[PDB]
Amino acid sequence: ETREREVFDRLGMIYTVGYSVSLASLTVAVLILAYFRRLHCTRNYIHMHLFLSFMLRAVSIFVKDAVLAGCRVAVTFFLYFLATNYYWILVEGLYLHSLIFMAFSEKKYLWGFTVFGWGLPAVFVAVWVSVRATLANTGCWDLSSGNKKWIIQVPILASIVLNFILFINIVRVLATKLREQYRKLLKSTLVLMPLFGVHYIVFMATPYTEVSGTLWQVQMHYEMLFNSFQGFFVAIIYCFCNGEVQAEI
Amino acid sequence: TASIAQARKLVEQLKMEANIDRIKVSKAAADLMAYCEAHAKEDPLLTPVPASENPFR
Amino acid sequence: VQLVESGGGLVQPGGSRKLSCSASGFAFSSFGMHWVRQAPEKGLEWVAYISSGSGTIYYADTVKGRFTISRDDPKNTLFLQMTSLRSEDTAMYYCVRSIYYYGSSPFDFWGQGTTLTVSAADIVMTQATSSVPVTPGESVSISCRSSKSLLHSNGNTYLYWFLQRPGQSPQLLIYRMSNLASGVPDRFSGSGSGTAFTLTISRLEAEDVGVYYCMQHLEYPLTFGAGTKLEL
Amino acid sequence: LSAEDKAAVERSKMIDRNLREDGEKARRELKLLLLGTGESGKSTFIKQMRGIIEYPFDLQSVIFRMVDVGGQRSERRKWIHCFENVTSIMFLVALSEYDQVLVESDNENRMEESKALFRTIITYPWFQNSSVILFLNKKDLLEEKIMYSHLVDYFPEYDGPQRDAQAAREFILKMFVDLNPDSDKIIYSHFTCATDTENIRFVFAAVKDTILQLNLKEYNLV
Amino acid sequence: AVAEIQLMHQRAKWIQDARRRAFLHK
Amino acid sequence: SELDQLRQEAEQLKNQIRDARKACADATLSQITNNIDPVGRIQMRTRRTLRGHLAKIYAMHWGTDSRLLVSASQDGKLIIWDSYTTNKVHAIPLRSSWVMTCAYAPSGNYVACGGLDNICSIYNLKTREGNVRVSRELAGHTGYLSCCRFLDDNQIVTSSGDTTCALWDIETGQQTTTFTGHTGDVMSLSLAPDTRLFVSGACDASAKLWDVREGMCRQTFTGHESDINAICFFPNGNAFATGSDDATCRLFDLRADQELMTYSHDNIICGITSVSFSKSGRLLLAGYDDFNCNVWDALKADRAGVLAGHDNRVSCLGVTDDGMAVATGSWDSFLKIWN
Repeated sequence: ETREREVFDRLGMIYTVGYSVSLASLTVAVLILAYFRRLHCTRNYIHMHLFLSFMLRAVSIFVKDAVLAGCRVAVTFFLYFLATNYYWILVEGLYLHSLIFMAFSEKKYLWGFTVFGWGLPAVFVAVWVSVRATLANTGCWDLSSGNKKWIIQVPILASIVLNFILFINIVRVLATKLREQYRKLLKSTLVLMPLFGVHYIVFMATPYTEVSGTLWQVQMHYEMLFNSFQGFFVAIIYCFCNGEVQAEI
Repeated sequence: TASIAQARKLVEQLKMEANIDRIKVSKAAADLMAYCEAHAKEDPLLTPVPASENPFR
Repeated sequence: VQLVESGGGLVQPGGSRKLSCSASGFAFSSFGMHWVRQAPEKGLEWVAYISSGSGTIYYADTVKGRFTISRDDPKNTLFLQMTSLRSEDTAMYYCVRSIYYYGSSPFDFWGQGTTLTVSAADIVMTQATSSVPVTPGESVSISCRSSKSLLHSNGNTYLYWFLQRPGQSPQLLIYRMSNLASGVPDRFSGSGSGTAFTLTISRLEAEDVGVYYCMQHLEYPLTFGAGTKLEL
Repeated sequence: LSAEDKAAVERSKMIDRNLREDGEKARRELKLLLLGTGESGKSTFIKQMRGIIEYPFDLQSVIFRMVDVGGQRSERRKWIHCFENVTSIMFLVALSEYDQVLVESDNENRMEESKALFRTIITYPWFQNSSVILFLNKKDLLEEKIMYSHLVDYFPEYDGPQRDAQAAREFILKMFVDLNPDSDKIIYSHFTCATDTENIRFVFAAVKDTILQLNLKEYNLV
Repeated sequence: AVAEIQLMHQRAKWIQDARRRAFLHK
Repeated sequence: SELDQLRQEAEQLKNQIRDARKACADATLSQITNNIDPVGRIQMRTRRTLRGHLAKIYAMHWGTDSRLLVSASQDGKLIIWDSYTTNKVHAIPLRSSWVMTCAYAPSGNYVACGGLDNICSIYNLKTREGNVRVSRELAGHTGYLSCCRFLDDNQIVTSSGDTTCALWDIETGQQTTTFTGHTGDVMSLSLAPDTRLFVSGACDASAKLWDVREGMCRQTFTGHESDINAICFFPNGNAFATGSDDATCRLFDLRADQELMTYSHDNIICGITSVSFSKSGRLLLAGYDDFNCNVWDALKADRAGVLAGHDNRVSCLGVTDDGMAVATGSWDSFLKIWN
């Protein structure tokens, strides 16, 4: 009941403005990718799907914020959308460790990962039943931390982990190939990290931290600013400055 | 032998193209004008047809 | 091009049977197949149809559900497993092929047919005339009437004229009431409005003796007609 | 939509499905143009696998099914638009042109004509991002001729160590790769002879390198 | 753990404590 | 001295022909068509998009019924579209997926294809088996194919890259007539609306008239500076328009044996890939390589409109028999039917 209320209000402020920017920044990308048939491929289709995932997550988080039963639909929808974006990040990682490294299968992956990116998290959200209505279903299942909500954080924590391993492997393979100047490697790392989802590779595990702690403060203000702004860090480097869309825009 | 045969064929073709009477440019332009203005009403490109009679609507 | 169908003898009131139609001479996959029956001393009646890829299947109202038709593309054979057989279904069952594209000729081939005897809001086309005596070498006109207009918005009027010579499989004379199918002499010609139709045979011969059947192909109920008998 | 129109639509959709099935079964395949004269009798790849003369191969089980496309005997400016999407270009040069004679009465050179053709192909607007695999054939013949026949006929700087039988190869490589002035084209090269077996493995390796490089270029990693 | 999940969870916990721990309203 | 003796005579004949052509030109097309109202901004919209192809579209031909159009692509498929419904009546497979020509027979029973294999294949459409199969593969050319046009259901006029054009008899498969006289690769041919004369244009910057009845050239038309990549025919049969690679189309009159008007613009730097007229002859639909389908007025030698909309270059044009529509195929695996 301290100024931590102001902390929460500010934490809302940043993530509201972040998602407000991200929604338009990704809508423009989706429109330019869809209307322009020239800039079409499997890679651009996966980009469009991921942009839609970001947009849906932003819309869902805004709706949940506006909300605070019928609230139960909103909470589970927000969880499913957040999972679907965090999983489309891994879907993009899996394309690249297949596009260039290792692995055609054009029907596969473009269609094969569709099931993976939207369907696989949803499966866990549906598995979040016979428990939500079993224990502590007093209201809209507002997630009062009843220790029955790890089925939604384990698949996501796995999605982050696989992205980190994929990022490490790809940069290790590319740096050696690049070196057979060094600014090109740094540019590639800084232009691949936002889409590969390494920006939340750090701060990835804790049982839970009290609000008064400084570790909680830094973790929340990092993963509610970098994630909420991770629409301007992907759209601006994969819709406007990539090499192909800019020339044919 | 082989090379001069092409020369003879070219000479024959040039002679054939020479032995012909040519009409004036004015007559050709007048005839093209007459045909071009005598079929304007039947061309669904120069004069667009109503959408009822357009089969690509 | 031959479609011989067999697999039917005599069935008890109440039994069941399956009819086989072995096809050889064309590509089965691109060709849809119909089923048409004709009771003795009666007219043609539609049964079912199966399209390319087994996408769309239709059945007649009078035999709805009790019949099933399946396509076997690899073996080039058509099936019709009759269920709950009655004594009123005794007829001669034909295999009719059909392909549908722009300028196509649906119902351009009919098989020999198979016999099956069982012991004891559609567009119903009207054929008032039953028999007509016509001399060999003179013109004759055959007309049939339709309850509903047969002119779709696509501009194509749908009406098929058929000929069944005595003891022979039916043949396609005119499709879409204005186009003459292959293998037919130029004498045949169809014309009329969207409700009333005619067929102006020019020089009738011994090969023009039979029953003329007019057909509607706009709804799926592809109702045929009673027919007109032609005599010398 | 009457019955005929609906059936026509069904037929059109089936045609579209078959077209898609052929298209997805044709992208897997990779095209490889084959120009050059003098040492173009490459029947080894066809034997190992099994106007325009297509000679399909089969490498790496069923993963790679390449298609070769030979040349023609007409104007080479209207038949070239077709081969714009080739994933590779194979240029075959005969190393026995160190002491070369022209077919016509000029009797000037044969490698120089091959070099001019190479420059025209590399700098062609259509092949601006297509790798040029180079197969310098006639290895043993050159190894014999650079002793017996002649020594550095052109000799601008060619073959200082003429008898070394390796400086000549290095200079030929340098001359043939100097016509490639851009970093978007990799001029792979490999000497080979009749008594050789690693002639399609190099093609497979070059094709893999080209595919990954194109994937990187289409992406933003490199 | 996912931060936004944590943020909503702690928002709910604070709301609950505002009626379970802040009983000195009267 | 045979070469020296003959070359002087050839030069004398060429100079005499040039002098006669100069003297037989009282005025130009502009001097008589400058008193007519401008055509106006003829702008057409994409009524339909026949989008079913994969690789580049290299040629297209309409039918006599103004309904069915065939499309030839290097993917290896000859799709017989239905223009009024964007359907696919047929998907003709190809032995060699290198096709630059497609001809649709006047009766609608045959489709021709040809390309780098020096073989023109006549495909039968109306067969009792319900499938489209080859009927006669016509061979004898030593070079690539450039344009095939059907005279009737039995004869096909074919221009190839072996400096020759040919009349074929499909039933026997023999080249009934062979045409010689081109000093270069023949690139496109057009048939007069009487099946008696046909004109061709090779890379030698020349357009030549031929009489299929006999087999000899009738006139030679020159004036272009680069390759002729397309050729058409006026509906009245006394003029023909030449598409070039120097960005200038031309209107070579037949009886006058000269050029009446050149449709050149300073902005255009690409070439003309296909040229097709309209029913009335007012519009010269030319397909340029700069992703455009410029509409040239055919009497005032002036601009009339632009039909942009194609990602890649336009490689085939077609105006229907009744002149209702203009179809355009480009290297983006797309077909658009304007109106």
